[PDB]
Amino acid sequence: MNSKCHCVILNDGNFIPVLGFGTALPLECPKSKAKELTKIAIDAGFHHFDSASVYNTEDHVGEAIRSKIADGTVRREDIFYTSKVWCTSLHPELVRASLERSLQKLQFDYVDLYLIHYPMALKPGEENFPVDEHGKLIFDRVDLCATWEAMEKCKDAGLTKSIGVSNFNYRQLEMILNKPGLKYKPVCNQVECHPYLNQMKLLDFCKSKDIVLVAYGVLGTQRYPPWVDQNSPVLLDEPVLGSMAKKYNRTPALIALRYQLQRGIVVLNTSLKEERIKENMQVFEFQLSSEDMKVLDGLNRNMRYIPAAIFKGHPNWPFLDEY
Ligand SMILES: NC(=O)c1ccc[n+]([C@@H]2O[C@H](COP(=O)([O-])OP(=O)(O)OC[C@H]3O[C@@H](n4cnc5c(N)ncnc54)[C@H](OP(=O)(O)O)[C@@H]3O)[C@@H](O)[C@H]2O)c1
Ligand SMILES: CC[C@H](c1ccc(O)cc1)[C@@H](CC)c1ccc(O)cc1
Repeated sequence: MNSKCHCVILNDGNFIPVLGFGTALPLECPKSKAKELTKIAIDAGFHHFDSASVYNTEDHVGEAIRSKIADGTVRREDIFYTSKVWCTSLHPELVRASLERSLQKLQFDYVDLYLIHYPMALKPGEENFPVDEHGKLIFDRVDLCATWEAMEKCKDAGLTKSIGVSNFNYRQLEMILNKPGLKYKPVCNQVECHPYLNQMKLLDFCKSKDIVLVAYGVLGTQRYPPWVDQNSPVLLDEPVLGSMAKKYNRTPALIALRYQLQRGIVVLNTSLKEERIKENMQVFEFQLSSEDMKVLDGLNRNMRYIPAAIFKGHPNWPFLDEY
């Protein structure tokens, strides 16, 4: 990666881009819609792309990236691609198999970043959401420190450049950091973060340990009806964001994106609309003042759009602890 990019530096020396395009879809979409969106996102100037085994969009995004290489738009070296091991493959002996399957889907030699998607394990098998006859998920038990050693060996094997974690709390990060024989710290903790749920304490902690916070739900989430209470307020309808957008001559979404960049957060975003995808690149164009930043800090109301309620009975459920 060209050190010239709008990047930050991870604690293992590698460059990220601070703005990433997410490749989880709305549930009505054909997975193949990810190819079209990725090509557009490239053309608009995105070079960091967030995915997961579980989105089922990896083959499609990889194909988009390969055509943009074929036709001279990008090089592999200038793309930052993220995948995530899902809850069904957290067992140490299952982690590397899952990475190698993703690499086969993508026709890639390596991913740039590989995350534990949740600190919670589920029953192994091809089905991602194994449930019982009452419609409840079948939990499993894992040693997360041993999952982590397997993540480490994936990095030593050159299958991923970097490793870290997602949807971990303070205590779960601490478990990894204090682990005997620890070879590599996690480079990041990927978590939900916006105006409404600003993660100040989790963020402060991550920085003290050289861990980059990567934010999803930056624009209030895609509101996936399985996962998002449809009575939650719509973030972008917040009157404070509309009035600030008017002040800066920019949009509510652009205000929410910029707020996070100035806090040292790496931001993800998804849109289905080409014009919104170009619009979001305008985040590098303006500065929010120190006092407007404080005004946005004031929106914090502990509104969690994605509490992963179906996992609520799990011993390792991350969202009970204060942070
Ligand atoms: N690690 C995890 O657990 C996790 C969980 C959820 C998501 N993610 C990742 O985060 C990515 C982002 O997804 P998200 O669900 O969190 O959504 P988000 O980025 O908060 O986006 C929410 C909504 O913003 C709208 N939007 C985008 N640009 C806009 C603009 N300029 N003006 C007005 N509206 C705009 C989009 O609607 P339109 O399509 O109609 O424009 C979209 O539905 C995913 O693709 C995925 O990579 C990770
Ligand atoms: C992120 C979007 C996704 C999801 C992913 C991770 C989560 O912690 C919650 C929800 C939902 C459920 C799989 C989804 C839908 C379509 C898609 O292509 C990807 C993810």
